[PDB]
Amino acid sequence: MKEFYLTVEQIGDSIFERYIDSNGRERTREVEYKPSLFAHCPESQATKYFDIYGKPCTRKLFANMRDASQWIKRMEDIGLEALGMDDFKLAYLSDTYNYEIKYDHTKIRVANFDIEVTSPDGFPEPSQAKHPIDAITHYDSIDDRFYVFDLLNSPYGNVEEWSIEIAAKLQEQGGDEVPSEIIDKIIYMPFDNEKELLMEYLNFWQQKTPVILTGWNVESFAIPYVYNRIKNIFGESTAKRLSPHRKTRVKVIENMYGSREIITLFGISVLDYIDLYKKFSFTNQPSYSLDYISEFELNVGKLKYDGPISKLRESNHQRYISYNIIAVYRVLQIDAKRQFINLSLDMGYYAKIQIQSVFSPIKTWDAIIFNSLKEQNKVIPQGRSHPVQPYPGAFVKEPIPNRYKYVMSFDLTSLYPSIIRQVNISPETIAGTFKVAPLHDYINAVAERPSDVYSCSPNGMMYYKDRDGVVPTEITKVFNQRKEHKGYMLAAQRNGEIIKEALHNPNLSVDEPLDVDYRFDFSDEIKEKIKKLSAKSLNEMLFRAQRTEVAGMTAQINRKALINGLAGALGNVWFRYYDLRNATAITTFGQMALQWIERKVNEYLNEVCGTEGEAFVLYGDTDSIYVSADKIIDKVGESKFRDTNHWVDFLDKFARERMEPAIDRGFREMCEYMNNKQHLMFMDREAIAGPPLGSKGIGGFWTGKKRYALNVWDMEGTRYAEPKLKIMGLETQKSSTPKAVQKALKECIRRMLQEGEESLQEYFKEFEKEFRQLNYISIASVSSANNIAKYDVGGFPGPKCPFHIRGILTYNRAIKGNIDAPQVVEGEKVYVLPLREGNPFGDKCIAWPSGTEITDLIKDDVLHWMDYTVLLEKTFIKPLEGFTSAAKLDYEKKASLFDMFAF
DNA sequence: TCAAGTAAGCAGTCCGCG
DNA sequence: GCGGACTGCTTAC
Ligand SMILES: O=c1ccn([C@H]2C[C@H](O)[C@@H](COP(=O)(O)NP(=O)(O)OP(=O)(O)O)O2)c(=O)[nH]1
Ligand SMILES: [Mg+2]
Repeated sequence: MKEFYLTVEQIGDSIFERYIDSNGRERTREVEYKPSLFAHCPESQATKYFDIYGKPCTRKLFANMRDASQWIKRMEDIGLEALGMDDFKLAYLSDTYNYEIKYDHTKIRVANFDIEVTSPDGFPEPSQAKHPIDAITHYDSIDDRFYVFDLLNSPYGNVEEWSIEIAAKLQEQGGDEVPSEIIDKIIYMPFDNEKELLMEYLNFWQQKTPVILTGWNVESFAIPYVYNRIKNIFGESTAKRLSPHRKTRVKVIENMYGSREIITLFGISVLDYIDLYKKFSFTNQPSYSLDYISEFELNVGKLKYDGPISKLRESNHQRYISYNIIAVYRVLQIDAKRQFINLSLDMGYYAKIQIQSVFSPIKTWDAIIFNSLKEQNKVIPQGRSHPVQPYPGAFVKEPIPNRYKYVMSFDLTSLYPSIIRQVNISPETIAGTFKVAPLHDYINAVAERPSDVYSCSPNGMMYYKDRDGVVPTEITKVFNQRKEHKGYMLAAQRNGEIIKEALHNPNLSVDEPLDVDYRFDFSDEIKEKIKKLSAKSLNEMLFRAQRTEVAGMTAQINRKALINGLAGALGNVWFRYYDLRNATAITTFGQMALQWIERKVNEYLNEVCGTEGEAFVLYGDTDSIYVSADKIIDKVGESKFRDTNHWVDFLDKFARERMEPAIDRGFREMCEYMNNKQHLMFMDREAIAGPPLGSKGIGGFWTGKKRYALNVWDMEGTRYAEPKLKIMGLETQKSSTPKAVQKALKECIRRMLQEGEESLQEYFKEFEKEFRQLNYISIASVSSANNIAKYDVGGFPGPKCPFHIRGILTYNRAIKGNIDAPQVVEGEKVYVLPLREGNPFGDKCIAWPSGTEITDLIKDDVLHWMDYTVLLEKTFIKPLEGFTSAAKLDYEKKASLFDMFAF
């Protein structure tokens, strides 16, 4: 096999690399790497190295990396550009792995761990590490074993050994219900004291040194706690054994309103799963506790236990350890589903960066572009300092608030990357400028043609057409990967609907799920076999199809995020290729494209309908248009359709055979108008939406920009067994909206779109009557909480104090002096409830840490004083009033009337 | 919330609006 | 009480 790196670091004048050799073995080496950098030189000087603008460069080879860094400094002193890759380890990787890396994940040691620390005086701060570590569970991917380190003797209590027998039993049997599939994979090690525990953990770490290190909050808690605890007990040299190169650094991470410390372990790649999740999941969660996320992702129940965690070890050490084990397994289960580790490895090895650099789109693209240019003996420019400047973005059309019965949407394929490719936007392809007219003039095709030589954007930029720029070339490669995975995702989605249909008529039999590849549309043979399967087998197949879809989603959406990130990086001052000319060339072209095609679609439909000056495009945002299809349906007459699926087929055919060819013609003309390099504006049908045939449903509505709902029957070729609500921006979609309120508002919307006004009125009446019975957590609002201190004046709200912050201050006064009460954490999220006048808390609201039950110290009083009236008005009625007013209907029945008497 | 971008909505404070 | 100037937070894209 070809070799591949595991980790790389620069330590002084040495590169330290861990790698897998040609025989599949892990090895480590220290290389006295001599870096090269470049300076411009005279033409009369024969060279093979040229900068991206074709200017000749001389290569300077340095005796060592320190000399190279010093030369860069002196070049700044002189006032001359120092060209080349200044991050020497990336240059090292480029030289050492000068080929497309094929990695073998089975050879990479991925460690997943979690620790427990009993603390009787509040949250145990990792920077102090003053309490014993009393449990560590460490899963190793190569061994496929959970290694459990259990402290039996501590100043906070001496306990008996954990029992694997009781751990396996059902909770109804008094057990901990540790999943049976991992019971045989646990290796349990009890310790008589903490020094022995930690010395053994370090010896173990030396034998099985993680390459990828993950877990939940490991970067902010577990890692620094272990490091600092060992440092406190044994000293610095021992703690540094956590690094394979015995090198660590305290890293200060700054944010707008403060900073925190982490520990960098040279030679390890830490990928904290909470951060992988936040980056790759495309969720915004009301809480990021492992229990909350596990429930959301896996539908597992939260780990139950009596009393506070600070007393759990002494009261129930059995459960304490079992829950530490389960915590590690939960992260493994989330990854089995989401596959974020796989994704990180793919991206990291593709770019040739430290794996943890996947968190930085700028570092990722810097490396991809550097490797691409290096292959042509080209030399990258030096990064420069730029002042931050705002610049313009996408166009969003103002919709007329209203119901919209039949709607068809269209959207451009990966817009910004396609614009980069079409126009040929790149640092080195800038050809010049042209005198710009008002955007309106280009949209209406009355401005004079920008250029008859170069490819243009309506921001005034021109680009070469003789050769692709490095940005277009490299963005295309990642786009093509994204396209492949999106294909698998959609097939799995379509396959899912096939199974859902079959689940309506399952066979009464005992059988097994079919062995199929869900990434490809089911063949006729498979479909025939599916109709003869039991419900048990069908549901298992559905689960597998959905997991396949999720894997496809992870792979496709995050590759799209990467290429969108390149477009955005052009507008970030820290990017080597930062250039507002290029950033704005993309966004401005996007604004034109959207409004150009709005005009073309309107013109086309006015022609087909024999109307004039009517607006068929009701809305658009960035790269999508929404088209009213009422008139199209009406030309046939709703009476001629057999069922809902019949008119859906009709619209699907109309979009593909009539509208899309017209759309293509429009964009081809725009391409010629801008003299672009390649036509890549590909816009096809996305959604088909409308009410169920014969119903009083309204189909859809808009309240304003970025706020709408549609009853969708077909989404990009996936025909749904049951209609699916597409709701964007509305309160149902916001993590700040109470859980039970999201549910209720969604049902109100469903009834509006599918059933009509009377159905909505019936549901509203019921919810209003019963909502006071809802669990307090399900009706609490949620908010991030920043700058708590700023608004704290003697424990009371200062001027302009935000409502959620006021709630936190109320909470803080209520638990004052209690060292065991949960503390609100600056920057994290809280639940918020309004309080009735005259309450003992002394203010109109209270807030506590999100994802948790409010402390028993005050719970009863909070429950007693909750202001249900205010809660309902703010979170439910106000938003519903917005939906219904926009849709021109009433959630409460109006005077009959027509009572007229009895009945 | 360390880590590519902009557009734009709603809640809430403060306070004018004769 | 509504709504502009402002902050804070959250979406869509
Ligand atoms: O996080 C984002 C999202 C979108 N955008 C821009 C770029 C993107 O091309 C455009 C449209 O975004 P979408 O992801 O909604 N769709 P896109 O057209 O990029 O891909 P596709 O439609 O093929 O899924 O908005 C960003 O810059 N950052
Ligand atoms: Mg698109």
